Amino acid sequence: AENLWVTVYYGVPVWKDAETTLFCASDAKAYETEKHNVWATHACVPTDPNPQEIHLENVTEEFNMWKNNMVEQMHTDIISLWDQSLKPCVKLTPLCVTLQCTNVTNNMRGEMKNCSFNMTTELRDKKQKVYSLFWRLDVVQINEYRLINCNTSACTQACPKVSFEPIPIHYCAPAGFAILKCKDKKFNGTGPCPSVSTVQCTHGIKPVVSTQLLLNGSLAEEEVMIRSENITNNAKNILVQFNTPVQINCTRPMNMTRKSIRIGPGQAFYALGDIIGDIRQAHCNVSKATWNETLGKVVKQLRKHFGNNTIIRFANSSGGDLEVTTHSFNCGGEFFYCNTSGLFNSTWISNNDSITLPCRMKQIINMWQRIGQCMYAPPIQGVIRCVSNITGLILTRDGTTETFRPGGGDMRDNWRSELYKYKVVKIEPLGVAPTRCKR
Amino acid sequence: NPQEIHLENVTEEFNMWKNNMVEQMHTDIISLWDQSLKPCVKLTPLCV
Amino acid sequence: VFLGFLGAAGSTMGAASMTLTVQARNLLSGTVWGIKQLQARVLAVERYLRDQQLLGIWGCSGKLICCTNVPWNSSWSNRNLSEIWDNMTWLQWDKEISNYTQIIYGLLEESQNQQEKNEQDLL
Amino acid sequence: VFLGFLGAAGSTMGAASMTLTVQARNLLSGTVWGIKQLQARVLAVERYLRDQQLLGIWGCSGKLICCTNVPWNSSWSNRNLSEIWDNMTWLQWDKEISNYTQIIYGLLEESQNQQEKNEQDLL
Amino acid sequence: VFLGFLGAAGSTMGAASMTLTVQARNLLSGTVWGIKQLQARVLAVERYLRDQQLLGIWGCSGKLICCTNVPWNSSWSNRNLSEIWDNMTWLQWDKEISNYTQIIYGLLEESQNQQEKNEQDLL
Ligand SMILES: *[C@@H]1O[C@H](CO)[C@@H](O[C@@H]2O[C@H](CO)[C@@H](O[C@@H]3O[C@H](CO[C@H]4O[C@H](CO)[C@@H](O)[C@H](O)[C@@H]4O)[C@@H](O)[C@H](O[C@H]4O[C@H](CO)[C@@H](O)[C@H](O)[C@@H]4O[C@H]4O[C@H](CO)[C@@H](O)[C@H](O)[C@@H]4O)[C@@H]3O)[C@H](O)[C@H]2NC(C)=O)[C@H](O)[C@H]1NC(C)=O
Ligand SMILES: *[C@@H]1O[C@H](CO)[C@@H](O[C@@H]2O[C@H](CO)[C@@H](O[C@@H]3O[C@H](CO[C@H]4O[C@H](CO)[C@@H](O)[C@H](O)[C@@H]4O)[C@@H](O)[C@H](O[C@H]4O[C@H](CO)[C@@H](O)[C@H](O)[C@@H]4O)[C@@H]3O)[C@H](O)[C@H]2NC(C)=O)[C@H](O)[C@H]1NC(C)=O
Ligand SMILES: *[C@@H]1O[C@H](CO)[C@@H](O[C@@H]2O[C@H](CO)[C@@H](O[C@@H]3O[C@H](CO)[C@@H](O)[C@H](O)[C@@H]3O)[C@H](O)[C@H]2NC(C)=O)[C@H](O)[C@H]1NC(C)=O
Ligand SMILES: *[C@@H]1O[C@H](CO)[C@@H](O[C@@H]2O[C@H](CO)[C@@H](O)[C@H](O)[C@H]2NC(C)=O)[C@H](O)[C@H]1NC(C)=O
Ligand SMILES: *[C@@H]1O[C@H](CO)[C@@H](O[C@@H]2O[C@H](CO)[C@@H](O)[C@H](O)[C@H]2NC(C)=O)[C@H](O)[C@H]1NC(C)=O
Ligand SMILES: *[C@@H]1O[C@H](CO)[C@@H](O[C@@H]2O[C@H](CO)[C@@H](O)[C@H](O)[C@H]2NC(C)=O)[C@H](O)[C@H]1NC(C)=O
Ligand SMILES: *[C@@H]1O[C@H](CO)[C@@H](O[C@@H]2O[C@H](CO)[C@@H](O)[C@H](O)[C@H]2NC(C)=O)[C@H](O)[C@H]1NC(C)=O
Ligand SMILES: *[C@@H]1O[C@H](CO)[C@@H](O[C@@H]2O[C@H](CO)[C@@H](O)[C@H](O)[C@H]2NC(C)=O)[C@H](O)[C@H]1NC(C)=O
Ligand SMILES: *[C@@H]1O[C@H](CO)[C@@H](O[C@@H]2O[C@H](CO)[C@@H](O)[C@H](O)[C@H]2NC(C)=O)[C@H](O)[C@H]1NC(C)=O
Ligand SMILES: *[C@@H]1O[C@H](CO)[C@@H](O[C@@H]2O[C@H](CO)[C@@H](O)[C@H](O)[C@H]2NC(C)=O)[C@H](O)[C@H]1NC(C)=O
Ligand SMILES: *[C@@H]1O[C@H](CO)[C@@H](O[C@@H]2O[C@H](CO)[C@@H](O)[C@H](O)[C@H]2NC(C)=O)[C@H](O)[C@H]1NC(C)=O
Ligand SMILES: *[C@@H]1O[C@H](CO)[C@@H](O[C@@H]2O[C@H](CO)[C@@H](O)[C@H](O)[C@H]2NC(C)=O)[C@H](O)[C@H]1NC(C)=O
Ligand SMILES: *[C@@H]1O[C@H](CO)[C@@H](O)[C@H](O)[C@H]1NC(C)=O
Ligand SMILES: *[C@@H]1O[C@H](CO)[C@@H](O)[C@H](O)[C@H]1NC(C)=O
Ligand SMILES: *[C@@H]1O[C@H](CO)[C@@H](O)[C@H](O)[C@H]1NC(C)=O
Ligand SMILES: *[C@@H]1O[C@H](CO)[C@@H](O)[C@H](O)[C@H]1NC(C)=O
Ligand SMILES: *[C@@H]1O[C@H](CO)[C@@H](O)[C@H](O)[C@H]1NC(C)=O
Ligand SMILES: *[C@@H]1O[C@H](CO)[C@@H](O)[C@H](O)[C@H]1NC(C)=O
Ligand SMILES: *[C@@H]1O[C@H](CO)[C@@H](O)[C@H](O)[C@H]1NC(C)=O
Ligand SMILES: *[C@@H]1O[C@H](CO)[C@@H](O)[C@H](O)[C@H]1NC(C)=O
Ligand SMILES: *[C@@H]1O[C@H](CO)[C@@H](O)[C@H](O)[C@H]1NC(C)=O
Ligand SMILES: *[C@@H]1O[C@H](CO)[C@@H](O)[C@H](O)[C@H]1NC(C)=O
Repeated sequence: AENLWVTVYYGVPVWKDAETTLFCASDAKAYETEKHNVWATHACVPTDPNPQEIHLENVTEEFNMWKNNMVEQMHTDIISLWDQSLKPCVKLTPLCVTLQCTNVTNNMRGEMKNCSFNMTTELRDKKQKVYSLFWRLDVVQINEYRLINCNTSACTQACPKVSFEPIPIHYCAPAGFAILKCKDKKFNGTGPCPSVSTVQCTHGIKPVVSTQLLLNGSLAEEEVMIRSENITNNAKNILVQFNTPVQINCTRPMNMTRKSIRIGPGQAFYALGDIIGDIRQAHCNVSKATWNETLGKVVKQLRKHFGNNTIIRFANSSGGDLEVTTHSFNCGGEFFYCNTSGLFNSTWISNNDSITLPCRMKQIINMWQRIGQCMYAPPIQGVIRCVSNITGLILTRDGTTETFRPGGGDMRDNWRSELYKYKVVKIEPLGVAPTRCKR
Repeated sequence: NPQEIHLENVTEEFNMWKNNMVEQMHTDIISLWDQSLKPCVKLTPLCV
Repeated sequence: VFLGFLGAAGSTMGAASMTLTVQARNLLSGTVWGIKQLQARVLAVERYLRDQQLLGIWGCSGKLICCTNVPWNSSWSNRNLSEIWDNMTWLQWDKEISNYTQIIYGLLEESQNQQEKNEQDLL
Repeated sequence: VFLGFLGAAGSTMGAASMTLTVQARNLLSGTVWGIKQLQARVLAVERYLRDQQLLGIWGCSGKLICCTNVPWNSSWSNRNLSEIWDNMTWLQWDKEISNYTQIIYGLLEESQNQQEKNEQDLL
Repeated sequence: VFLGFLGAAGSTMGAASMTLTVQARNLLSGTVWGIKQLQARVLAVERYLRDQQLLGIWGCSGKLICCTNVPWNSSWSNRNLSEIWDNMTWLQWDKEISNYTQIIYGLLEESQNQQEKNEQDLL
């Protein structure tokens, strides 16, 4: 009656923040992509055609994109996706031989090398006098050349069957856990979210390994978004998300050749033969009309944080390592490294053609800072062309006015631009509460 | 204990040419092979 | 009104208690990287048999709702019946009673252990 | 007459219901290739707690047999009592009611969710 | 007097039966070498659902204590009530009844299988 008794309730809406082992989901046409397991999807779970989504009315839960563990579990998963794909692939241990190299047939600036070397054939007897063709970033001289990795990391050659094409990846959580999706149009990834909804598996997140220029990411809503961990600190990167995508084209207009010198028994190295056609380099195009309006759309957002009548300038990379300074990205297999001195050369005050960007190329790579050893991606025949979406930028600030320069390096930032609206909780269905019942 | 129970009155349609115990037996014997050769002596220098 | 899984998280505890069967239906749900899901779908059922074993050793066994002969102490945030079940949510509530949850869990499994031995006498 | 596991698969549903405890006793049963059995004996218990959780959220909990306050709809193959329990087998039956099994499963867990909240009133 | 896990192993069966909830609370408890614990914490729950399934198919379901309508045979070590519950321990007892445990386990699950079918008649 007037004295109250405890009661057990099982299946209550009660959750606390926690971290659990997250898994994958990836449609079923992605499994038809096959091609000897492209990237990750093998025994991974297929996505059911039910996409369940439940808007939790009245609920307000404080997110935090800069402390989100789906990042550390996505980064380290992609790290180990790399290595599992290289363990049973051909290893280039006997490819650290002395390279006698020359220019490329031109008529100027040297960019490529026509290299000849000795080589183990299939038999452990007679050698082989065969020639390859390496970019300048692949090799280095010694006082005659050698590969640029031989004085560091033992090397392994990417298998030619697998594809480095970013496919959608849906992360999930098991039973007793759930994932919350914030669904408002203006959220800097930190603080309380008014319209919280719950989901079982996130939207398709293509793991695009890029620097400086965010590629093929989710578009922002209404106004372009400016996200930072500490805007007063000039030591934290400033994530940007676009509303309108910026169109970027990139060709590799060199009709190159694939030579297959057999370093048997079994294994076989894929080199670059003679070049069919003109000596050109790879270039990425950005339309001059799109990049001017999108640049001013960001700086009106930068005035919201750095003073109303302030002057915002942009310059290229301060320097240091190669990856930080260039727009590193994959498309068609090759790895481009592009100069963004032309996309960040602006000075904004308080109030019809293309922008072509020079791109290098490299076969031997050490990805995500230090992981996965080297990897000599095999050469690619024909003219490679691909279009990408610029859906965000990675900017840094220098230490009246303020300047901003592009950055990257740490690959945990690329995931945050897709995981800002997600977080992980555990369901605690056992809550006690009083009422006037007794047994 | 070899337990065996005759299900009287029951009639069930088999199909030997669509049986998955085959595909799970073949691919098991396939991987029985390789697991038995991974830590064995490799004749790479015997192509002289 | 099937609002869905956790559909009544901002609804009052009285309002949410109509959804108790909607949060517990989806509580169990039925080479590397393929083990990401194994070591995680194992952690999904130990979480279940940890909760069900509390429901078992209390006077509940059968699910969803269940009373106990433990008197509620006034120092566990002394609200009223109309201040809890008509003006509070389960998230907001387990925040005040997060200090006392472990204290309370003992009495339920001990007050029930007195009831069963007394049950064997009267048989 | 202990016919054994699935011993009454061709026996009538009335005849088979005497074996219900013989089919459910052997339902749970207590380096690579050694994982063939691990990932399979894990799939052997999720199959168990998926069924037991339906038995739990219905008016059953306790096993083998159990009634419900759901009226049986005539459009679910309108047979008679002597046409089902004396002239049909469980295999033959779940063939006609394979279309409606998912429809029916909802009512049991919802008709039971109305009974428990009403149970808390009358306490 | 919470003696602890197995705290009453030398206490009489009557004395130990007050600890039944202290031995069953800690019965479930919530790259290589990291699999030493996985294949062992899996063997920790099959041990649980093997015991709970016997408790389920008997007249117990609900835990700790539970009667049955099986008459106790005199040839299973004919002691008296004051010779068992006041002068013997559970270890010492299951030593005399280790021969008959399998014989007895059958009657409980069959005497219960007669009770449920009779229960469906009288409904
Ligand atoms: C942001 O997102 C965009 C959109 O997804 C993405 O653009 C994609 O660019 C890549 C280039 O890196 C494109 O990939 C290649 O496209 C060409 C052209 O395909 C034609 O043919 C298809 C018919 O299937 C038509 O539908 C299509 O319209 C074109 O006309 C293909 O030739 C490529 O195929 C090869 O790669 C596939 C996967 O890597 C393999 O499955 C396939 O078998 C091919 O491999 C082999 O082919 C030959 C054997 O027959 C062999 O000789 C070759 O040497 C090779 O080994 C590939 O599909 C992709 O299509 C673009 N996306 C779309 C939707 O078209 C951007 O790249 C992305 N941005 C970033 C930074 O990633
Ligand atoms: C990177 O560097 C390597 C250097 O090793 C280049 O590879 C060489 O490329 C040249 C092309 O100029 C090749 O030279 C040519 O060889 C042809 C093959 O000769 C065969 O035919 C005769 C029968 O007459 C056989 O007896 C003989 O054994 C061969 O089987 C010749 O036909 C070519 O002759 C032509 O060019 C000369 C040029 O003066 C003309 O005068 C002639 O009339 C005729 O038209 C020519 O000599 C050479 O063989 C290649 N070497 C190897 C090892 O393959 C790569 O091309 C280079 N890559 C790039 C991109 O520059
Ligand atoms: C092959 O390459 C050579 C160079 O190695 C090319 O010859 C070069 O031709 C350019 C013009 O096309 C010359 O530049 C000229 O300089 C004068 C100043 O003296 C200026 O007034 C002109 O307007 C022009 O800019 C350059 O001097 C000349 N170099 C040499 C070494 O002769 C040649 O055209 C190329 N041919 C092919 C087929 O590739
Ligand atoms: C590939 O190997 C051959 C040996 O078969 C090298 O030829 C020798 O080169 C040295 C100097 O480099 C000379 O002194 C010898 O007279 C050469 N002939 C022999 C040993 O028979 C050849 O230089 C190598 N090619 C390279 C390293 O690019
Ligand atoms: C391996 O070789 C590379 C290239 O020769 C070395 O990288 C150079 O490191 C110095 C550090 O003082 C830089 O100034 C050069 O610019 C680097 N070269 C290039 C091409 O980037 C690397 O240090 C060597 N590693 C060793 C010897 O352990
Ligand atoms: C992200 O946005 C939130 C608002 O959604 C900002 O929160 C405010 O922070 C200031 C301090 O900088 C407080 O004085 C306000 O009371 C906060 N308001 C709200 C509604 O949270 C937060 O500062 C923003 N963070 C960044 C890095 O931009
Ligand atoms: C690049 O951006 C364009 C935006 O125009 C994307 O095209 C849109 O895709 C969404 C769904 O992905 C559709 O709902 C829109 O209707 C599309 N726009 C138009 C004009 O048809 C395109 O998918 C993006 N490509 C990427 C991210 O790879
Ligand atoms: C790049 O060069 C190759 C030759 O190595 C070209 O392949 C030829 O393609 C035409 C028609 O496309 C065929 O008639 C020839 O028989 C092909 N030759 C060989 C050796 O296969 C290829 O077309 C060139 N790339 C482009 C874009 O034209
Ligand atoms: C990037 O390439 C695409 C196509 O490869 C270009 O889109 C074409 O634009 C022209 C007009 O400029 C149209 O006539 C074509 O129909 C378009 N093609 C398609 C497939 O839509 C685009 O303009 C290029 N942009 C840049 C910046 O290079
Ligand atoms: C950033 O852009 C500046 C130009 O705005 C580049 O500065 C040049 O650097 C080279 C060194 O290779 C010097 O020889 C030139 O004299 C410099 N020009 C000026 C005007 O100072 C700089 O190299 C660029 N850096 C990057 C990383 O792209
Ligand atoms: C990236 O682009 C900048 C500018 O477009 C390049 O800077 C040039 O450097 C050379 C030195 O070899 C100078 O002679 C030019 O005057 C510079 N250009 C300008 C506009 O100042 C730079 O070399 C390019 N590459 C890198 C890696 O920064
Ligand atoms: C940044 O942009 C300015 C112009 O917006 C470039 O200025 C060039 O200046 C020279 C003479 O000083 C002119 O002859 C050129 O025509 C100007 N370029 C253009 C595109 O108009 C400046 O070089 C750019 N900086 C970099 C590093 O590229
Ligand atoms: C390659 O080209 C560059 C152009 O600057 C030249 O200096 C170098 O000597 C060339 N290499 C050879 C081996 O001729
Ligand atoms: C941001 O940076 C400033 C200065 O670097 C520091 O004083 C402050 O504590 C940081 N964190 C904030 C403002 O949350
Ligand atoms: C386009 O960019 C130029 C700089 O080259 C700038 O002066 C101009 O204001 C921009 N146009 C608009 C409409 O912002
Ligand atoms: C900047 O100026 C606009 C109008 O000129 C004003 O609405 C806005 O509040 C100002 N922002 C400040 C003062 O931070
Ligand atoms: C109720 O809580 C108080 C502490 O606020 C404690 O002293 C008291 O003993 C508790 N009541 C019972 C019956 O234990
Ligand atoms: C719970 O206890 C902590 C200290 O252990 C105290 O700070 C907090 O105020 C308590 N919570 C409530 C709701 O009283
Ligand atoms: C019984 O089934 C029919 C469909 O044949 C359906 O229209 C009817 O609503 C069902 N009865 C109830 C009470 O829902
Ligand atoms: C079950 O439904 C299917 C179509 O969904 C129909 O073809 C079949 O006849 C139905 N089964 C029975 C026993 O009526
Ligand atoms: C009791 O045990 C004896 C064996 O000592 C056995 O012969 C007898 O049948 C048992 N009682 C019953 C009712 O089965
Ligand atoms: C149990 O049976 C064994 C033989 O199976 C016998 O040796 C032993 O004495 C029996 N135990 C008791 C307590 O009678």
